[PDB]
Amino acid sequence: LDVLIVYELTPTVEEKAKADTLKLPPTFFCYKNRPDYVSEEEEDDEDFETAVKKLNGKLYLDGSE
Amino acid sequence: NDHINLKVAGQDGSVVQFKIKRHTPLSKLMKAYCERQGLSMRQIRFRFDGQPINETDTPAQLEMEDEDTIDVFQQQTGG
Amino acid sequence: ADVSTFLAFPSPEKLLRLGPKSSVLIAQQTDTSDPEKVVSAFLKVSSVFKDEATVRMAVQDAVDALMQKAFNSSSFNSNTFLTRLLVHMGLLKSEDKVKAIANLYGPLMALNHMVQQDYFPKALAPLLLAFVTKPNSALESCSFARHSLLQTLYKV
Amino acid sequence: GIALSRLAQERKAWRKDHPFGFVAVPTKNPDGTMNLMNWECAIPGKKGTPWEGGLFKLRMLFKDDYPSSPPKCKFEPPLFHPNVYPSGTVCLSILEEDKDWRPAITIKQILLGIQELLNEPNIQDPAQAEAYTIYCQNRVEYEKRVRAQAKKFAPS
Repeated sequence: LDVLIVYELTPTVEEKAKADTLKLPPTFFCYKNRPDYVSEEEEDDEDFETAVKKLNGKLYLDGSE
Repeated sequence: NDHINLKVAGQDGSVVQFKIKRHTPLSKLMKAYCERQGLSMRQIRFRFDGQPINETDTPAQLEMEDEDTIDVFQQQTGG
Repeated sequence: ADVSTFLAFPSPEKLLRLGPKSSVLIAQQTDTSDPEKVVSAFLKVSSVFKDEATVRMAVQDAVDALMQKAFNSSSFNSNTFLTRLLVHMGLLKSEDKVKAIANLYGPLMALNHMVQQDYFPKALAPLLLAFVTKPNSALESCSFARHSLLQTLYKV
Repeated sequence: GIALSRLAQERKAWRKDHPFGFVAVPTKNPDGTMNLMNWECAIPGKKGTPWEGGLFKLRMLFKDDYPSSPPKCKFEPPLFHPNVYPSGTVCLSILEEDKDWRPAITIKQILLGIQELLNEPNIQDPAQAEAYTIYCQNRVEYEKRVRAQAKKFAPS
């Protein structure tokens, strides 16, 4: 009555099993459950300096995103 | 003494939502969060509005609201 | 040689028994382009210090010989030397494991002399000031050595 | 036996979800595959601190024991900061297997932690003399130096 847990973000059995195997937090793979998520194809060819260029010098959010 | 939903958002991505009485001190919720997550209250710290929260503090006393999120931080020190 | 045994097992007696040429002899025998190897030598000479004058002046002269050859070398980095010194005196943590030396008296008294010298870069002074003023057991162990060096350092 | 397998998942995850302003990219093996044990990283200074505007390159090096053991993290080039060794190695309790490291701590948290460390030194135990000295001598001069360094590593 004093304090109660109504909700926790929880993965499926499968996601938690994968996290547990790698010793990652339970909620690690929950990004795959995002509506954006593309079940993406792409291999990683992208180097460090490109990733840096891709920032365009903008290091912080302005709230306009 | 009516109820608010407070979310506790951990650095590891977890979120634990508590239903808590507005006049209840947060030391209760902190303890329950540590018990749930398996940490010690000295091994981490709690923050709302970017300000560190006392055990003493009350949600109304801190002017909280529904779905207002509390942030947890892992303690660390340089060396 | 004669030096190689004194360095390998320093004693105040072996320092004199090198003869009056000992300052140059030790300074010659060390790599003066290597800050760490200079630190190793400096502490070994330091370790045999007594305030009895013929041991005192002999340590001071070996230090002056070692340091002046080191501080005029272009391949010698002064800041890296001081860093490794603080590491070996256990006043500063390091990535590598280092032998803790129990008594800091000699190194302190040596430093006290060497800081007065003209070959000593005045730039390294406040770095020293910061780590001698900083709480340490072995620095508290010789409080008088520590205090004397501090008052020399304020004068710089 | 989970190191490469986990690192691969962390890199996948990072591409979808990672903190704004931060970069984590595994280097390349000679055969063109990703080397998951060696990542080049970039940490932005915290906004509203003297660190603001800097993007600081960090190398993160793993081993087979990951995540039983944390990576070693090395700022390239080395940074002016009380807890960064002259080598660039960052010294932080969560990066120490014996103190605050837990295997559940991810690369994200490591990067967010190194960030937190930037504006919150522990000066009781400095990893370097130079930044300890300035911080303790004159704090305003310390921040001045930090602002300058941030500007130098500001991007483009």
